Amino acid sequence: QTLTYDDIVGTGLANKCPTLDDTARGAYPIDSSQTYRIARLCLQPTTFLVKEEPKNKRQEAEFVPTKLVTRETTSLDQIQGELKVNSDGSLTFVEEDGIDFQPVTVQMAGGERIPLLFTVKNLVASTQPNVTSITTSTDFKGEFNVPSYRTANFLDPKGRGLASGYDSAIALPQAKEEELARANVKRFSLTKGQISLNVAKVDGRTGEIAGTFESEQLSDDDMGAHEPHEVKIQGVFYASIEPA
Amino acid sequence: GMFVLPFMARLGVTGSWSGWSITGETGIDPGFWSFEGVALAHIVLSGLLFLAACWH
Amino acid sequence: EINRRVQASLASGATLEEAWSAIPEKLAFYDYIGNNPAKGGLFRTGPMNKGDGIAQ
Amino acid sequence: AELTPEVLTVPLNSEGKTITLTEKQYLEGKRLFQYACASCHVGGITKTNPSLDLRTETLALATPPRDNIEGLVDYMKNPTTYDGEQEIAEVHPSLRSADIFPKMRNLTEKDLVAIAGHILVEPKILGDKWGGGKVYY
Amino acid sequence: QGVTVSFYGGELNGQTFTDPPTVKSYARKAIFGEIFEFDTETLNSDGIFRTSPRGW
Amino acid sequence: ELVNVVDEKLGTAYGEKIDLNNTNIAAFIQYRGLYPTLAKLIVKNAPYESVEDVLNIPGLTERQKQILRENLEHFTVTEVETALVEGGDRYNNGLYK
Ligand code: CLA
Ligand code: HEM
Ligand SMILES: CC1=C(/C=C/C(C)=C/C=C/C(C)=C/C=C/C=C(C)/C=C/C=C(C)/C=C/C2=C(C)CCCC2(C)C)C(C)(C)CCC1
Ligand SMILES: CC1=C(/C=C/C(C)=C/C=C/C(C)=C/C=C/C=C(C)/C=C/C=C(C)/C=C/C2=C(C)CCCC2(C)C)C(C)(C)CCC1
Ligand SMILES: CCCCCCCS[C@@H]1O[C@H](CO)[C@@H](O)[C@H](O)[C@H]1O
Ligand SMILES: CCCCCCCS[C@@H]1O[C@H](CO)[C@@H](O)[C@H](O)[C@H]1O
Ligand SMILES: CCCCCCCS[C@@H]1O[C@H](CO)[C@@H](O)[C@H](O)[C@H]1O
Ligand SMILES: CCCCCCCS[C@@H]1O[C@H](CO)[C@@H](O)[C@H](O)[C@H]1O
Repeated sequence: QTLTYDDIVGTGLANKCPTLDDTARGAYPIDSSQTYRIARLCLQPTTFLVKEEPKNKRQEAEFVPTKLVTRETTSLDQIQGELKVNSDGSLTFVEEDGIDFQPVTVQMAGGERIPLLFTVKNLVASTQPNVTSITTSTDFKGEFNVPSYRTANFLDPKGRGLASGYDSAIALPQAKEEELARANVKRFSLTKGQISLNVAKVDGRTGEIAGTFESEQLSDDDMGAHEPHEVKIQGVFYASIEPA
Repeated sequence: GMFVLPFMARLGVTGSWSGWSITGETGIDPGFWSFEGVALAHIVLSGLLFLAACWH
Repeated sequence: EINRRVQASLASGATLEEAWSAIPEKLAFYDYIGNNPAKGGLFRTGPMNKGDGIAQ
Repeated sequence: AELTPEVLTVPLNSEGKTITLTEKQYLEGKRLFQYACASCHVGGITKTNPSLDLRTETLALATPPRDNIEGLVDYMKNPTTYDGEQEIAEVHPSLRSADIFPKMRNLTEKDLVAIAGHILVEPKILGDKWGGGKVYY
Repeated sequence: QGVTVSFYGGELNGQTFTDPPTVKSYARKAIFGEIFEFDTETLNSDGIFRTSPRGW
Repeated sequence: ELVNVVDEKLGTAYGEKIDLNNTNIAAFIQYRGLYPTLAKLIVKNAPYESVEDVLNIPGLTERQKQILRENLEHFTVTEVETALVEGGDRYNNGLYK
């Protein structure tokens, strides 16, 4: 009747967001009096693209395909937060909590590995004005925080770190330190990402929405040791709306 | 300074198992007959010929 | 020996700058672990200058 | 060095009254501490919550103060969080929760005093090693 | 702890450093004893101690 | 240029007192009555423009308010440091005994 953990375990389904069937083309009424919230937000990436970095800036850099090497470990889920109604009828989702990040490594043609913290941490996303009902026309656009892929305790292979670790290349006791400044002095990245959620299906009765998303964010900079890359993530999403 | 790469490319071997092609494409699938597969085949051939030499 | 000389200079009325400036370069250089023969490695080849550098 | 009466003299209460433990009470304290407490509190640390240790200074700053026999005996009957705000008998071994922590079922008032005495005497012997963890091993 | 470093004698005679990374940098050198300036470029020195002819 | 922000933080009041905006929660154990109840509330309602603003946490009892007042001298505030507050590090900074 209804799937259990043991039906699902090891199939790959646990990394998939819930779907809605083709008859779910309704509209979910919004009431300016009542406060709303997203009870569950899920994001399932289906493609990862990395912007190439050519030697010459005269020709435009394109986003290219990558291969996922870290397996079915990529989806964000159990995300919740307030869904506010704004004076102009627009809606604002303010992300509070949930499984809102996954470390992800993709591999470019020729082998170069691109680790990233796929995330919507601190997401604040808004609709168009005058949304009396969320429909297959509604969309959310917003910005989120991308903190360092490694947190401050992380130690490099020579035991150097930010909130822990050596502060020099100890294997080279008398080397000049200037050339090694960037590797020796760890730095914690915090940058902005951008995301659009295109609502494609709505179940007006249950308060459930689904569609596609596209996000853009920087990859891992390995605590300031190298320049990050621009990543574009596409996939499907699911959300349940509730009165708060 | 590539010497044998052009000869592979001349007759249709243009891709790598690592996903690049010499025409600049990404995400292509060359099948077995990538630059690497060609290299592998020649190494195995070399070994088989070596053994055949011994017999003869 | 460095400390003995510095203390003697201070006792004789020199400033701290004058006391340390009276220490021969060569004596200070012996008081450095880079010149200790028990700091090398079996396959760390060549002159001591090749490690820490040519002292200036 | 010896385990003297002076070593075995510890604060009984918050007022300043002391009690002198016997060598037998010391032995019993160690035995009973091992029996009921050591699985988590070995060496004066706390395995399941390393933030809180059994150092006398830490106990003194607990609410209510636990750097004396009375405080410790009371803790073993009705354990609280460090600020005294919550009663934690349901997740910490005590006489009050002897039903769910069965090793507490056969601990007498005498036994509690012995354990309390162990906790107070041990740092007087081992110093910073008590509650120190692996750094001091 | 507001650690500072002042130099007496040598190149840095009379100078005081208060910048914590600078002070720390000098403290790292001080574990080796007296502090020297080295030419690390002429021999492409690698910063790793070698033994002397006494050791060899 | 390149600076370790955590080391620099040690040269501020963060290195001297409990910083209500940055310091890991286990530091509240140093003083009577602060841990775990008040410590949780303090971290949850951070950051604070001043130390006194800790008294504005909604729902405090009068005893709790008095404990806070008695401890203000042991508190400070500095700018939020991303490296100290990310990763849930205020609740568990990877240090045990
Ligand atoms: C007593 C012997 C001896 C000693 C103590 C020295 C000492 C020194 N030499 Mg001189 N030298 C020697 C003889 C020696 N030399 C000989 C015979 C030659 C002609 C080859 C040279 C030519 C020479 C040159 C060209 C240079 C030196 C240099 C140096 C300095 C650096 C040494 C170094 O890096 O070693 C490195 C030592 C090793 C890497 C260890 C060798 C270990 C071997 C390989 C072990 C072999 C294992 C064996 C195969 C196992 C067998 C197993 C089997 C039985 C089962 C040092 C002052 C350098 C210097 O600074 O010049 C100014 C330099 O450039 N030497
Ligand atoms: C009868 C034996 C025990 C005694 C006498 C004892 C004693 C104590 C004392 C005195 C404290 C407070 C420390 C302080 O204020 O600094 C404490 C805290 C604690 N103990 Fe025990 N303990 C015993 C058994 C155990 C066991 C078996 C466990 C593990 C299952 C345990 C886990 C803890 C934890 C997690 C805390 C911190 C509790 C909190 O504040 O939330 N204890 N214990
Ligand atoms: C150093 C160098 C280099 C290199 C080189 C090389 C890499 C080489 C090689 C080479 C080679 C690699 C060669 C070879 C060879 C060979 C041979 C010559 C052989 C043979 C043989 C034989 C004789 C056999 C026999 C037999 C057998 C085994 C079996 C049975 C039969 C018979 C009898 C037939 C270069 C120039 C870069 C530059 C500079 C430096
Ligand atoms: C069809 C085909 C192809 C091709 C192929 C080829 C080219 C092949 C070959 C081949 C070969 C090339 C083979 C072989 C061989 C051999 C052998 C089989 C052998 C052997 C041997 C032996 C058995 C010996 C022995 C001995 C020794 C070792 C020593 C001393 C003694 C004696 C004499 C006993 C390709 C891929 C293009 C593709 C499609 C399909
Ligand atoms: C005969 C065995 C051939 C060995 C196969 C090596 C893997 S293939 C190898 O992959 C690298 C990283 O992905 C690329 O940089 C490189 O261009 C490619 O040749
Ligand atoms: C000695 C190792 C043998 C490796 C065999 C791997 C074949 S791989 C196989 O090759 C076919 C024909 O080239 C392609 O059509 C197909 O895309 C590819 O997956
Ligand atoms: C003797 C061991 C040689 C193993 C041969 C494995 C290479 S097989 C090769 O793999 C590529 C991706 O990696 C595919 O694009 C291609 O279809 C397939 O033929
Ligand atoms: C504590 C009585 C309040 C009624 C709530 C249900 C019983 S709570 C009670 O808590 C005790 C620890 O104090 C345990 O001994 C006992 O096993 C547990 O069920």
